[PDB]
Amino acid sequence: AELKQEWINTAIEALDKAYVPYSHFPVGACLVTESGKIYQGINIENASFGLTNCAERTAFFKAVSEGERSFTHLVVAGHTPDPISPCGACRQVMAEFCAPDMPVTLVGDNGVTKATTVRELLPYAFTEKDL
Amino acid sequence: AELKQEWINTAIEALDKAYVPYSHFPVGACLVTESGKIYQGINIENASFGLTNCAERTAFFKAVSEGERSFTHLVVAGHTPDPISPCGACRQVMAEFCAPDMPVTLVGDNGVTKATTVRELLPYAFTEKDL
Amino acid sequence: SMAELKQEWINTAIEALDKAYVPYSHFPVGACLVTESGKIYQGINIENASFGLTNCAERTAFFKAVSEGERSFTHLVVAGHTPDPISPCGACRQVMAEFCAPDMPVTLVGDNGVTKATTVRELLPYAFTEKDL
Amino acid sequence: SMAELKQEWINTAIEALDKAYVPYSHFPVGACLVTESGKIYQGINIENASFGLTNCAERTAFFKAVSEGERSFTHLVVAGHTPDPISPCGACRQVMAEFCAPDMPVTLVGDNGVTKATTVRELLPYAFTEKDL
Ligand SMILES: [Zn+2]
Ligand SMILES: [Zn+2]
Ligand SMILES: [Zn+2]
Ligand SMILES: [Zn+2]
Repeated sequence: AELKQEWINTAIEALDKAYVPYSHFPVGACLVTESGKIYQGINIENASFGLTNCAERTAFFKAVSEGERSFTHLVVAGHTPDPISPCGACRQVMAEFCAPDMPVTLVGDNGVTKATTVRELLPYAFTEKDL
Repeated sequence: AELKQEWINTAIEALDKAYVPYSHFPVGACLVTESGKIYQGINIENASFGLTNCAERTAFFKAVSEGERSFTHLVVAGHTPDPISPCGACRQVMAEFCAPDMPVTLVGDNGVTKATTVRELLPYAFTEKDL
Repeated sequence: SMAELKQEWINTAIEALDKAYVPYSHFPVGACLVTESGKIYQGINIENASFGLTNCAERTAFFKAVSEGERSFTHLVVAGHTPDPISPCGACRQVMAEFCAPDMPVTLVGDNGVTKATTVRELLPYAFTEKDL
Repeated sequence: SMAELKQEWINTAIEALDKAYVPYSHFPVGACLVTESGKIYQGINIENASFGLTNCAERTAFFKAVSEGERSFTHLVVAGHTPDPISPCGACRQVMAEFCAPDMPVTLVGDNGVTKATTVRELLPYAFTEKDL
């Protein structure tokens, strides 16, 4: 799968921009469209923890608000010894908007990475089929 | 894996008790503790859709509020032609409280079932390790 | 008396502080939701390693009650280890508006016996409802 | 004038109604969040097949703005296709309290030009804050 350095940079650079005054645990994201346009995400906490929003979802909400519907890659980065794991809530938003086989790159500290896909992160994904 | 009919019944019976005035899409859950005690869950919607709570999480919140910390099975049921899929948010709550290999049974209409586990529904799960 | 019952509901909400699952914030919140039939449901906040999946004590109480078929609520008590009475967050206030009458009383509790009397409508003015869906 | 700028923010929030991702409720909500520097951020509600993962228009606007480093907000407009001015839900009100001054004005819009003037404090009285964490 294609992986551009600007996408890695976008997700890592977001770590310094996250709004995490309660966890001090920043997460950054780079969501790529078919046209090559990049959307950066950060996690954004709330004094009521349950209203916290993840970096991956921030990037999707940005892109989707600008009318983007065709996504080709997602990079997620953390200050973690192994590649950062997206939480299950984010995996469900990725399934809403991405193809099962759309590539995902997970990044940690000191250059560690893990290559995966939407389907491998959320197998047997719930969809709108039966609503 | 052990599977008792009362657990299937508990999840299916919950379908008639769900609070789903907006989707009319009921989901039911049966969460089993080590002691054999059963906790039933229903999905519970809100006029602001984002405040909706899933049946699986309702069962965990019930059990955890009573001090339960040892879970041995989860059944989830829907009025669906294939076994109901837990959403990614629920999968993340299951990972908070359950062993990776704890069995999960998914049920649909006309007796269709799917046997899986917490780890298979949420691979490479995010944990508190690096907070 | 209504004041004596309210003291027992306050005690239930305060006991919930010891039951909370808050390994990340270490900030417990307790709730006591009271039904028309006299049954009480105790709530705790329940955190998740992914903070956004945390559930508040008030919502835990409502989800417990609603899962048992309760639809008629008469009082809600919320307690924290706070110098002033604890404030319910906006998300909880929206779940209260889903299930409770606007004039339902809510009692907020802090440390050393401090309390504040309010209602669902006072906590969430001009509340969003299902009317236009 | 402040009233003329507010009309343009209202227009931005109303245009967002056409941009919303609401394939389940078919109930669009639009937002226009205004910064101290004059920059605006448009929000839409964005639903999910699992309803609980839906994000409101107001929060979409805040998450867009905060991700670009914005921390100083001067106005928020929220619009719906509603006969009375649309009400922000409690969850959105709590995110507004995280980032906005209590006296920040909020303009609520409905169909046929109906508006309601309020503030963050009026929408979320006795707001929960970080003070005790
Ligand atoms: Zn996440
Ligand atoms: Zn779920
Ligand atoms: Zn709350
Ligand atoms: Zn909202």
